[PDB]
Amino acid sequence: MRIKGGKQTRVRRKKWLKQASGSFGTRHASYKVAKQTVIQAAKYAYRDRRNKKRDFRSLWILRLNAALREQGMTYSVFINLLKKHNIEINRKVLSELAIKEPSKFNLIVQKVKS
Amino acid sequence: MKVKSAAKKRFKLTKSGQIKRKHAYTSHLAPHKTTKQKRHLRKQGTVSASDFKRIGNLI
Amino acid sequence: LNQLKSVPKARNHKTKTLGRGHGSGLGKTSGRGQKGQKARKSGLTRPGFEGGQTPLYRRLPKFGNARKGFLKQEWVVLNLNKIAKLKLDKINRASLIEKQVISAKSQLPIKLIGHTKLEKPLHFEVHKVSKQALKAVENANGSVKLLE
Amino acid sequence: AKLKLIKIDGSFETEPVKLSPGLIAKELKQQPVFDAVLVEQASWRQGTHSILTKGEVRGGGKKPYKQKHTGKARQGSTRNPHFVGGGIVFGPKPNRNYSLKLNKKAHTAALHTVWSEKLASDNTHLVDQNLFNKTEGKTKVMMQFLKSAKLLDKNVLFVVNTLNTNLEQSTSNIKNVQVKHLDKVSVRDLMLANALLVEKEVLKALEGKF
RNA sequence: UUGUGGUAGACGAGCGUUGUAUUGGAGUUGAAGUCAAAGCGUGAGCAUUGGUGGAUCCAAUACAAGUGAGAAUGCCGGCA
RNA sequence: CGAUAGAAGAAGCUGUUGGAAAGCAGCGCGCAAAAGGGUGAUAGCCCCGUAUUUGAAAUUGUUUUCAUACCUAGCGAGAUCCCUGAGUAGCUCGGAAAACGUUAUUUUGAGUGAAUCUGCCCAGACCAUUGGGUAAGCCUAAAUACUAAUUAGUGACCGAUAGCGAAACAGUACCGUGAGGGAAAGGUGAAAAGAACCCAGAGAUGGGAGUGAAAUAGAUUCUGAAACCAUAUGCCUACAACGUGUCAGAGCACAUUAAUGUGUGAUGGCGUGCGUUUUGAAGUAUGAGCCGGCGAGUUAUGAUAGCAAGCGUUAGUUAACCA
Ligand SMILES: [Mg+2]
Ligand SMILES: [Mg+2]
Ligand SMILES: [Mg+2]
Ligand SMILES: [Mg+2]
Repeated sequence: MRIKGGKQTRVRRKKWLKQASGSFGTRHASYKVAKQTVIQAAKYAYRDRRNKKRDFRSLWILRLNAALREQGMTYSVFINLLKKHNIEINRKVLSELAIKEPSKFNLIVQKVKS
Repeated sequence: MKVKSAAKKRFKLTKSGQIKRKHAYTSHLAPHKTTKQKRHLRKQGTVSASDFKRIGNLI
Repeated sequence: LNQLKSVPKARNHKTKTLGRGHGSGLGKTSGRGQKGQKARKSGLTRPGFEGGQTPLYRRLPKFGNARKGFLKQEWVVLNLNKIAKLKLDKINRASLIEKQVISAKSQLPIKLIGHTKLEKPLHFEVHKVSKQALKAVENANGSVKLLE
Repeated sequence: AKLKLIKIDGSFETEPVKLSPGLIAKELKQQPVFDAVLVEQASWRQGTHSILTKGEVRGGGKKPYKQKHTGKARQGSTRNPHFVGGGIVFGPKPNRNYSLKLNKKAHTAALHTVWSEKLASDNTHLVDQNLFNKTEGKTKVMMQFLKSAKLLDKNVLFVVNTLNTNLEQSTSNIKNVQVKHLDKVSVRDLMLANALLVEKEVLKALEGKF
């Protein structure tokens, strides 16, 4: 018994090529390059799915530092004024968003002054 | 699978494995060895379990 | 039993296909290692081989075959530890052919052997009887005739 | 059991026939059945396939290119497995044995259990020699017997001891059905039946064979 | 509750392909194959609709293998 | 009794989709024939066959019967009668066949060389006893090996990169002084109804017409992917350092296998490919120009181990072979 099987190979390569669309040049045409680029893209996806929560926290810190620097104290002093006194688990983003709807944030920053 | 001829003439096989063999150093030079060594080597002995695999499939 | 659905209990085991990729394991190297003599086609040198070092069989002395060129004369043997389970009296070839232990086309001599006590008397007609086997058979108030 | 005789009309007889209990076993074997059906599905294989290896192909032992200095592959011979001239490296050969073995006593166990399950399955109508006759060489009467006895879409198997000739003259043009002497029924040929007609005689034989 | 990185390498469970067997069944009211699509799966992989095409084919359980390709300065054809 | 041409050889209509129905559906029917091939699509009943029953002037095969030659037949008695395979068997020198690397047995290139039923040879050097057989002359069917060939047929064998090297005018064309080496490629449609005629053009050809179910079936002729080359809606790009993607994210344009949707993606953060072999390679180490196809742990016969099954304590189990 002889088995040729050109169906399965083409279907597999078609899936790999379909994965990489919107790629420059031949990367979406030739399969040999498409597989390399899909592998590399998924590596980058795995690394960035961690780097982005590494970075968004930093952005929230930055936009909280800026808001507090216009009241007379720094972010590195505000965190004490949440943990030790008036123990609060308000998150590190929402205290950021509260500036985009301000004058409810000022209530926070003057509440810890007690 | 033919039995190795130069083996079946040196390893008699007893009941329940335990390949049997004679001892070396008994054919040539009497004086260089001692009496204790000679009468310890006359008595035949088993094969170390390390070589048991190499020999069992060799028979 | 419905050939349209015929099933066993368990016999279909992991077939190690050696060269069909990595996901199954056993892939490009195929279990042959990396780049040795065994890796190449037809590795696995001569069965008894220590690579130049004089092998165990060559190192050891040879057993002597005293009765050279002959064959040991076989015996048909009647042990007493089992012959009790066989139900028969007047043991001989003429009945051992019937009880199928011996064969009719066998001109072979008969030996008796074994220490185990036996209850009922049996009359043996055999070619050799042990000392204590004969003793055991006679303590059962049987007899043994030693054919010549 | 209540094995009962059928007439040619399709209407049953009124006097069923009891059975010796040695035929019907209390213990069933389901592994030897499977082994028997495989060993009979094998042994039905001619195995006449063949293919040419590296050497049998009319081919060139001349080396196509010199080993070095010409920048191309090494490529010793024209008819190699990876060339398109084609030396199929392993391929199928005409010597494969394709044969399996099953201990005779295991086969008797399998036949005994398959008879036990098939012969208590409300289709094994017992038949007599009479309607083996009274059906001429014509098959129309046999088709009427099948239709009246509601056995059209089944695959009914006739088992006979004396191998009557009026019967097998019929049912030969029928692709569904088939008649066999007792010594020619196999485990596959029997557990495929899905409906069978045993003649009253062979029981005496069958009980002897276990 | 304790764990779950991993080459060589040991072990386990599995998908797919081609065909045979019996069992069901779809098909000129358009079968496989082929492209396209904004689906479903833990993966091998699997469906749905439409255009083309113009006759075979799909699922369930076993069985048998020329059974699974990105690399061999690989072979053949085509094309840059 | 066959082989070589052959003869007879049962059974169906109606409706729907339909280009054509033999499908699908309704009601029947025949069978020693529901093997197969064709017929506008898948037919048991349209045809050709098949099962079955049959038949040869001529040539040929196997067997049998009757006659016919040639060959072939048996049990005893007498007696120092004669015969019973000569450069032969042995022995020696060099070698070999035989399972044996030279050894009884067997053969022999050179040399020598006997005996005659109270005999000769043999039973692994050799002698005696016992026992077996009579060389040195010829002939011999059957079982056995093989199939390029003739006929019938089969395939869990290939299906145009396969399978014979070869599906066709293949051992051709072609290479070589010569021996020799040695390819590739098939499919309109059911049927040519092979595309009259018209326009452009020198013409091939093309565009309408025409036949046809379809001419995106048109002679480039089944299907018709990919690499590859051109055209086009939508979005972006001409101060920008780039293994070319990813995570965020605007604006823009659309609208789906209805989904926290789709295509592009100004701009931020981040980012030195894949196999191989190596202590370690982004590698200034090597392989791959790209796409498609082909292509690499099988098989026979045995050994051991694990798992499952049958059978079991005078157990278990067949091989060859025969049906
Ligand atoms: Mg390597
Ligand atoms: Mg002797
Ligand atoms: Mg790889
Ligand atoms: Mg270089």
